[PDB]
Amino acid sequence: DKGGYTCQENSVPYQVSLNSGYHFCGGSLINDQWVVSAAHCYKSRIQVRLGEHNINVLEGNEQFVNAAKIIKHPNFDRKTLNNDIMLIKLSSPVKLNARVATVALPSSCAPAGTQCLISGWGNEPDLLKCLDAPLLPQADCEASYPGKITDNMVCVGFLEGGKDSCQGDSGGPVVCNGELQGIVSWGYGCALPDNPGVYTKVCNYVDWIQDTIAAN
Amino acid sequence: RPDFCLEPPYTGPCKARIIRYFYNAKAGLCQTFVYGGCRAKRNNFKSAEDCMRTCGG
Ligand SMILES: [Ca+2]
Repeated sequence: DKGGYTCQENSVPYQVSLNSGYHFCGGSLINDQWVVSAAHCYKSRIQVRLGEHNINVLEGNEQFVNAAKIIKHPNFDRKTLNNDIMLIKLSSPVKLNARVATVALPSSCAPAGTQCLISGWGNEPDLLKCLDAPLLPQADCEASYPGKITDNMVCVGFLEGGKDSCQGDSGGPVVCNGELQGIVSWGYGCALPDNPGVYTKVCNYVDWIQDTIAAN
Repeated sequence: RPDFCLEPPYTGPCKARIIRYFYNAKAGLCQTFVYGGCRAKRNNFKSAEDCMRTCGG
């Protein structure tokens, strides 16, 4: 499978599950009223579930909130996946605690080699999974995906494969040194050699995110 | 029947987990598979009804 390990219960408090009858994508809580995810995770109706660990059991720490507004990046390309980022405004503020918390937006772009934490239920998803992986140099990313990588994408993982994010993880976070540096987006297969996961480079969208939240 | 009905289901490069229907030629019936969320192929339907109408033969 994924090649990761089960995260410690509620050790990733900013992680959310997007649900429209069942879990289909992940996301990250950036403030008590907004969630950031991937644009290809768009659906007209979305329920955000916070404080989750085992998505198949009512554990008692979860908060269920419906999305009030769903805003995709205006330049999202469904074919190339460039600008694969989306903002979701919750119907009401969530209650922040030890199991439901926000993750900071990047102060700058993390350099290649930076170790990060990728999380998601991408595994019959059940427990939240974790993976420690480094941001790869852009040249290696480009070499793995000839002519498919734009400057708004970054590869995270291993060129030998073995560990990677997979279906069910889209929209999820890639956090490095306490900042959200990436959003699970795509890849050819999962954990295959010479094909690490490709992620949306969040540091290129901080202003868009901040400006959008301010106007909505 | 259409040729795309005989092609295996295509998850795609995206990592979402969306349940879609595809015509299984070898079983003569529509079943479900995990669609990644992008670059879908034609043997991908939002319902069994649409899948059978199009690929039922
Ligand atoms: Ca639960």
